[PDB]
Amino acid sequence: DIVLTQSPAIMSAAPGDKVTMTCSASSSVSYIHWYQQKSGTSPKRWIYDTSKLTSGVPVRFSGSGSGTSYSLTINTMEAEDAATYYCQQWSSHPQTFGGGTKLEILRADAAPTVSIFPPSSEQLTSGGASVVCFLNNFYPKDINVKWKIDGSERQNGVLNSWTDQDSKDSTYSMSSTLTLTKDEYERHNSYTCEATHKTSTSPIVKSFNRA
Amino acid sequence: EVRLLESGGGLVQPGGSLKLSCAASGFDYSRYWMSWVRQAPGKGLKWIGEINPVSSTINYTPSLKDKFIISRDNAKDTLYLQISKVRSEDTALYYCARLYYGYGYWYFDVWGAGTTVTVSSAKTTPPSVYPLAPGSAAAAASMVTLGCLVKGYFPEPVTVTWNSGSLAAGVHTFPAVLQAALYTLSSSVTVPSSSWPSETVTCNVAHPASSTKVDKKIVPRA
Amino acid sequence: RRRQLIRQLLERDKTPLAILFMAAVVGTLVGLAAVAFDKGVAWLQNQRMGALVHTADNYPLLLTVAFLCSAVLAMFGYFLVRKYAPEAGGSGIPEIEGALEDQRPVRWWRVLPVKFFGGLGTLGGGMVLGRDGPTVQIGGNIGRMVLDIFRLKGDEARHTLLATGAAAGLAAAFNAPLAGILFIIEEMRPQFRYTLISIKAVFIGVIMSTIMYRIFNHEVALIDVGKLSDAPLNTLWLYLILGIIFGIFGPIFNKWVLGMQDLLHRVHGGNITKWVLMGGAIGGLCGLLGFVAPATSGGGFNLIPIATAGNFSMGMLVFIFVARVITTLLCFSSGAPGGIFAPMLALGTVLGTAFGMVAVELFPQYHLEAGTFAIAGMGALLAASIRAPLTGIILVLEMTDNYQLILPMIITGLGATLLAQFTGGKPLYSAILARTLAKQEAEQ
Ligand SMILES: [Br-]
Ligand SMILES: [Br-]
Repeated sequence: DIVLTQSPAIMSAAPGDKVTMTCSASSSVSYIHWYQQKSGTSPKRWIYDTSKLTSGVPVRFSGSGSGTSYSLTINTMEAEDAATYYCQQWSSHPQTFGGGTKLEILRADAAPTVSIFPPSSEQLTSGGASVVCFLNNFYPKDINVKWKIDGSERQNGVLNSWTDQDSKDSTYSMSSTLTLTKDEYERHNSYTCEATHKTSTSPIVKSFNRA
Repeated sequence: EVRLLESGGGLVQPGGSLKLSCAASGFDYSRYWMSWVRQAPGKGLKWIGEINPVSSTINYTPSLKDKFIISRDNAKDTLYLQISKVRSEDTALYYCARLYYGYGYWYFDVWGAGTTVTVSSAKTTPPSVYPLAPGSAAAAASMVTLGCLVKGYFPEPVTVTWNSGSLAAGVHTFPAVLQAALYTLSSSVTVPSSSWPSETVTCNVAHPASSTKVDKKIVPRA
Repeated sequence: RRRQLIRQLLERDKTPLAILFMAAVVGTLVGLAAVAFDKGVAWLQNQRMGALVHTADNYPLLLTVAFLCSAVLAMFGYFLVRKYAPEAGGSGIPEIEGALEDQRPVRWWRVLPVKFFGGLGTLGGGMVLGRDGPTVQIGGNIGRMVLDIFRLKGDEARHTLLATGAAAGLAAAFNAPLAGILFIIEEMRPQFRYTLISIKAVFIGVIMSTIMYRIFNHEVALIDVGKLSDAPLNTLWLYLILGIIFGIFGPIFNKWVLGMQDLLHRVHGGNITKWVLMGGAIGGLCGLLGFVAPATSGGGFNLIPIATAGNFSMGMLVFIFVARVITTLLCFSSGAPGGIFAPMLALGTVLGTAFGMVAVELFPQYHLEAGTFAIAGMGALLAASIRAPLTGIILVLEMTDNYQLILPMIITGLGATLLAQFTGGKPLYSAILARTLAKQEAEQ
């Protein structure tokens, strides 16, 4: 069947600004449809028959193209335009969707507000020790985190988790959790957590010592 | 309004079976074709099948014999999808959709919220809920960042709200990460220096898959 | 010719009250005539069913009383036509048209009985023939009858009452008032010169005819096919393809009926006894096929909702089409009293359903229902064989009430009528009036 491959897989762009994604098909295709999915909501039919808006869809949107190549475009982008845009065909059977194109707001850079947390008394009685580090509200999303245990580096039992871009400040957050057994945790004293960004050459260390 | 509401999704053992249901409200459910489209986690939209109002011609994507069974009950205003011999490939968000057309090249008109089908041999497990107060030698700044750790539950998902959702600003719940057939995530709140421990910041976790509602209070340490 | 026209435009539509009132009674009688003719045809078909039950064990005797019951009723209809009224054979629309050209007589004292009772025989035995012919001819003659009885004078009244008769006549055969008026305007009026047929009056006739039919027939529709789906623009080209198929088949079928009239005339030479004996073999075949495979016999109104619903296999639809083309020629080319209109709908429906079936399987991206292609092809043989496409369209429109299909119906019809023209075909009713008007001279 008919493979659709949307082009700028992820992309950003500032508000009030022209955006353009692409659908591209192995065989020939007539009249393509475009749906907008926001994180947590049903897909919405956005644009149908190569070119046709829907009721409510703001007129900054537009579609065009032919044959084996179409495209969606936003003359002046807004904030509410950040979503994934799925193209889909049925000119041929069976119908097919593309991969998606994620549109994220571009903004000013921002540096992480780093927070480190010692295992609670509750988690310790049950026998585990997880040390949580919160790197909060930053841009862009590329970041690196490093753990030091008595100031020596640690690469095991570490697991990280980024958010999707924020609604409000359109920043990022990210959490890194080092999990050990209560025994190994009591063998050391200084747990340190180091974030390497692009906003600086010198990481934001946060640590604590059990004393 | 016009509403498509689907249920049935849950946890299922591999090689088992589930029957998703889609409930229609706001329009004549006949005269419309219906369709199922699923979306594997972090992937594209995938077409299952379609079915015409008189149940007289059902089409399914190139996928096996009795794998899918689309059917509909025009009396009940409800659409059905039965998946048999469930693999891990079938772990996905299943969307119910009503079809239409324009120039005659057809499209997916109005979609519903979705239901989630998890296919693992792992067993339902409740979450342990741990507070993340800042270290006793804290750098008590203009704003303080609290948290709770929701460790080791299955399956997805948990809800995490703070002070019953009144502290809606400045919160991030992080994606759960799956490890050794268990899930773990943490939430971060930020409140002004003056708010805590003056008032009470509480963390409310709900994991319904195991009948867990718990509030955990964040008290300062030492 | 300015000042003439200035006065003519001023004197426009003022039909004489006398003609308006006489069209009113003409419609009422044609109404009662067609109602009674309808109840009659049904009653013999019922008796014929109840006879096959009193003999439902001895399967050969079953096939015999099925043959002989329709043979007897058939012959009775042939005889009643040869003996007392030869121009009431076949459809009879050719004669009422001739009568409008003033080239054939309206012998009403003879035809009313010959057609009415003759048709009851051929229709009631379950021969493949329509109520159209009978009610159309019967209705026109009923108009002459009141013309003569009330001795109204002029070409207006003679052509009008003759027209308003045959319109109210076709109306009451299909609970189809608009189709009736359109039948006169597009097909039956004198086609090569102006006419004084007052349309406002043909209208009063069709109203009264239709009210009589509603008094005896309401709550039940001739064809209930439900509301089908719509037609996407990108599908229209498939309906034009269907029309082109009808356009080449249309005249091919016209040719067969003419030659089949010849080949059957060789059978009896003109001899009233060979002929009546032949119709008993035809009618007996039909009352027999009507037991052992009903879709190949009967008027055809019965299998229309079944074919539209996609309830036949593709094989069955091919079988039926051949067989019904066969038994349609055998019945109509023999000259037995009764129309061809109704059975051409079934041939059309059956063809479209077969086409819609193949159209469904080639184009799932189109989301076809075979039923829409039946509804388009239903009025299609009417277009490619009798070349009154506007009448077939409003006819099928009135009977199936799927107005959302108006474009593929119009489009398949224009397709059938154009390819029938361009492949050298002739309007069937006009090519019958010819060889009739030409033998009614070749004897000299
Ligand atoms: Br004739
Ligand atoms: Br009939």
